[PDB]
Amino acid sequence: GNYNYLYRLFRKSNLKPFERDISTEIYQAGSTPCNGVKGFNCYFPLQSYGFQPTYGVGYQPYRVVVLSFELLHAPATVCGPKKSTNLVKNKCVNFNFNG
Amino acid sequence: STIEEQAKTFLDKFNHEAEDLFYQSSLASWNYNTNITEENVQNMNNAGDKWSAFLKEQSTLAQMYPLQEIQNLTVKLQLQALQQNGSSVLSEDKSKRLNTILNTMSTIYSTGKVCNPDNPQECLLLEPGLNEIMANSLDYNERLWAWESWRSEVGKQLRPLYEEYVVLKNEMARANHYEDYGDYWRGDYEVNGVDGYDYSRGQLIEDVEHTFEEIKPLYEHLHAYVRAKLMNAYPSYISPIGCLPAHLLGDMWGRFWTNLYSLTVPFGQKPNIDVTDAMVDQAWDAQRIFKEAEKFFVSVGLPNMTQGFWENSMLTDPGNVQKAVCHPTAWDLGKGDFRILMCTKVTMDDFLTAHHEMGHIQYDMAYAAQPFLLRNGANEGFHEAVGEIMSLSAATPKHLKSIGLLSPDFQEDNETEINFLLKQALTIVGTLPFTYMLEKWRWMVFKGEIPKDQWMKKWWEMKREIVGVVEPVPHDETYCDPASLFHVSNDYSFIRYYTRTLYQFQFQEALCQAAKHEGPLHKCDISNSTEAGQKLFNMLRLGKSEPWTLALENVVGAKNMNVRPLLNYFEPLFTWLKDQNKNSFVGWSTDWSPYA
Ligand SMILES: *[C@@H]1O[C@H](CO)[C@@H](O)[C@H](O)[C@H]1NC(C)=O
Ligand SMILES: *[C@@H]1O[C@H](CO)[C@@H](O)[C@H](O)[C@H]1NC(C)=O
Ligand SMILES: *[C@@H]1O[C@H](CO)[C@@H](O)[C@H](O)[C@H]1NC(C)=O
Ligand SMILES: *[C@@H]1O[C@H](CO)[C@@H](O)[C@H](O)[C@H]1NC(C)=O
Ligand SMILES: *[C@@H]1O[C@H](CO)[C@@H](O)[C@H](O)[C@H]1NC(C)=O
Ligand SMILES: *[C@@H]1O[C@H](CO)[C@@H](O)[C@H](O)[C@H]1NC(C)=O
Repeated sequence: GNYNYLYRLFRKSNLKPFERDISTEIYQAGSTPCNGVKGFNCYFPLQSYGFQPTYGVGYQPYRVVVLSFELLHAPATVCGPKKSTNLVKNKCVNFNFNG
Repeated sequence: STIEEQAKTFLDKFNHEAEDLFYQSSLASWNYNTNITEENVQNMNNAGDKWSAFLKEQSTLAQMYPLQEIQNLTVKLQLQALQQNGSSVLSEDKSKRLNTILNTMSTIYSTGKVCNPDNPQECLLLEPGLNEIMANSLDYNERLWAWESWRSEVGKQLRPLYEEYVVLKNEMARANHYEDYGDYWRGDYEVNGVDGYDYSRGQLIEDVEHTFEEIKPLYEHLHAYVRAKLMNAYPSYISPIGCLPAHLLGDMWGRFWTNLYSLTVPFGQKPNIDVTDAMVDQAWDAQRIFKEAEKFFVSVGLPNMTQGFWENSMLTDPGNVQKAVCHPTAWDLGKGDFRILMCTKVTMDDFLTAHHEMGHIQYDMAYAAQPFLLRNGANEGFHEAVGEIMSLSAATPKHLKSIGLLSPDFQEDNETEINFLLKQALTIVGTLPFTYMLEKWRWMVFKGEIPKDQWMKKWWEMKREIVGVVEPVPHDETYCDPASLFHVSNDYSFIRYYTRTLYQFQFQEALCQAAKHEGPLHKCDISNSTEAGQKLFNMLRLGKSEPWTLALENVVGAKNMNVRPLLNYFEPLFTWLKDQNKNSFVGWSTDWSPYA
């Protein structure tokens, strides 16, 4: 069982987009103060996923990479590669050199 | 903030950690069952102790949330399931005594070895040493010797243990605000809080009597026919007017009558529907058996098995070097892990058992979306009933012809249907009065209607009245004759087989009406019917989230268990038995006329 991967199970409010919460403060589900001890009505936010090889496909670990593409008023410089059609000389051709 | 949201978060944390711990415990039990080794026993015991301690701590923490401030029915159901004390309400000395009594009954039943006096150099255990003798012998005094000697040893060991057991279980049940332990067992069918669909603990006994009063003529005719055939087999022992001798029923206790099919066959000259030789000729592996079962379940519209099922299940006996339990068991280990542990042979019985256990697997897969503590059947009857309907559908000659296992020129006349229905009645109908009599006797023992000095005088009186089976010789109060059976000696409910038997034919009528089958009910096959699978899966997906009355409304359209589908299933056999019992006398006499 691999207990190195965790997830935040509780919080008072929902997250904003692209927010990271790495706080390890005890969740208060009740009126009584937790006072740092995981007693009655006070639980720990991060819970592990006990990843075992014999799990179902809906419980197996999946690595997720999310690529976020934004355009800002600065000049865009991370450009996808363009191709290079084999240069032909001594003929009337339509040339496109660097725009 | 509110109590309900606090309970919901507590249930969420409970669920999350419970699923993982139940997985660890179930995986340890799996590793014990596929590999009987002492370190696997130690790992199983450690995981079970952790699971029980975790259930104790969550039961201790769940009670602090009062029930009446929660309005959501599913949350209230999970909190009701969690807040049960169990044995924790009892004192530590009496709880330890009860656990010790249960463990020593388990050791007495498992390691009970009985053989003939004056020949003690080797002895035979119950499985398979005594089972084969009870199922295959034709000698009166040998079966009488085995029956009386095993009830002598087991009853004289277990009688003070059972006398302590009833008192401790009644003390635990009255400490849990129940009338008796029988009320605790009947509380599984208790539905409270739903308008119209409420079911009471006291309504269960009345419904069982009401259904058994309609069971009784069919069982009387079957008993008369079996009595006449056993009179033909044994000339002088059986009386025309009296009950059947106890040791002649084909099994150790009378649980099933399916070992009397050779003696009581109507038309021996006609062939059987045995397909074993056809699979041997076509070399059908157990993998092919499970793939044909998967083809059956995808034909009705249910989901197919996962890759982890095929990777992680043991569908063949491993060998001599590695020991495993031979009993077929479907395991829902948790987290989408579904396995079958069966030592599958090339027989019809193993093929039907494969369909039955894959029906168990389909039932477990259907409620995987539910929360962890609601991942069960709506009652104890549905879980077995959804496997028994697959055992019904797979056994049909239409299914065997469809998959190619039976010859296309096999003649389906009325005589083969009559003897097949008689075999199914000996398996299915014959266990019903024994089950009802055993559960009613245990309910009267727990309720205190029967004093301890009068347990057996009433019990045989019940068996003559209900089962129509007479004792060979009278037994005094030094015997403990019920507790020689596995379920009663190891603290298991027994009404699940009665409810399973009635729900089986109710589900069969509902799915055959869904599949638009136009013939007899026993000729019906639920393959190729998407709508029958959808009607099944609507109930299957609920799990324990909904009441069993509402689930039965979802399947059959009735709010209560019904006896008419069983009588409709055996109606050709019922007419045939009524024709065959014209000269003979239906019914029995409680007097000592055969033997005492
Ligand atoms: C069963 O246990 C034995 C004992 O160590 C072990 O050698 C064997 O590999 C186990 N079987 C499997 C399938 O792991
Ligand atoms: C009860 O709680 C479940 C989640 O646990 C929720 O999906 C369902 O809608 C709730 N029912 C009611 C009536 O609030
Ligand atoms: C469980 O037992 C405790 C006392 O040991 C009791 O207060 C509690 O009410 C019991 N639970 C239920 C559901 O009755
Ligand atoms: C189950 O069915 C799906 C869809 O037909 C298929 O993709 C999948 O491979 C099947 N599973 C197995 C184990 O064959
Ligand atoms: C089967 O049908 C034939 C003709 O319909 C009849 O003569 C025979 O008695 C029937 N047998 C049984 C067991 O019903
Ligand atoms: C049910 O479907 C399977 C798969 O298409 C097919 O082989 C079988 O013949 C069908 N059953 C009938 C009775 O046609």
